[PDB]
Amino acid sequence: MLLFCPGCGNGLIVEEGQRCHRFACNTCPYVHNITRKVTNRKYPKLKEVDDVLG
Amino acid sequence: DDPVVQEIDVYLAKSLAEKLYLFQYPVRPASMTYDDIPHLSAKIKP
Amino acid sequence: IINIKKEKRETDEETKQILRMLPKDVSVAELLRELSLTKEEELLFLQLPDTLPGQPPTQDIAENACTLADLTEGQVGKLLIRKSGRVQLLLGKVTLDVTMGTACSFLQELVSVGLGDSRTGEMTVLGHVKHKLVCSPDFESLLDHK
Amino acid sequence: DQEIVQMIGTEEHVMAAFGPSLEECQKAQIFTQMQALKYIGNKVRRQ
Ligand SMILES: [Zn+2]
Repeated sequence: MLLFCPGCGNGLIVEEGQRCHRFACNTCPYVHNITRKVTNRKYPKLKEVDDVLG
Repeated sequence: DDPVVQEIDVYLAKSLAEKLYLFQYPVRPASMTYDDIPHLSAKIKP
Repeated sequence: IINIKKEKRETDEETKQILRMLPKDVSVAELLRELSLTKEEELLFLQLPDTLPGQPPTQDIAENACTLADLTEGQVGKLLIRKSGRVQLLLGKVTLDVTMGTACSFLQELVSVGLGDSRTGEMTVLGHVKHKLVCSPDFESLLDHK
Repeated sequence: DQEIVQMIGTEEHVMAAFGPSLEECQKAQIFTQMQALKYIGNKVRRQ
């Protein structure tokens, strides 16, 4: 998903620190370590079975 | 449709007419507040 | 991990992205649940029309705009709630209607900045603003009256 | 960027479609009004 820093509000990118992966901003020292699993599903529309024509 | 209940009165105050400001944070949701964040000072102009 | 500084989701109404494990209201029901269901006071923000149905009392005039800055203290009007969810404001001979404004989800802190001295003042946080109301003249009634 | 995204829209598909723009903006070092105006000026044609 798209996450933002509560301090400034800029976009957060996923990087690797010294202990564990974390969300961090490119304009402030704010960071957020990942504790549990985080997922972002999209459920792409599957291709329906195109039936015969005629 | 008649006023069966909730006949509330409206009063007017002029004590803080010139000292009342409305500060709103478009980037801070209402859940998290700055009550715990220690402030230092604020620069303003009349 | 601190619980009061988690990452916030785009939807301000559903910022709870990770957990430890809203229908649109109306003004009548809001007042009902604020008065009967609970007794705690609440800070509201209402948008009044540009010109009120009155005259500036001895304000040196002209049919100019009459705002709250010209009116005095005391009882100025009443708030009535009729059947079917109608919420009206009787501010004299005319009656406006109060509706729910834009549902703001971001932080709104009401503060009073009093400059008691020309060198130092005091900023006092009175409370938080959650709901917004809008008062509008009942133009239909104003037209069908005369 | 939070305010920009809130102004664009809060829908899931809106954010999914606007993501690429935020990524392309973050790729560069443009984060302030001064830097953005400097870039626009560099891209401005001569009158
Ligand atoms: Zn940040």
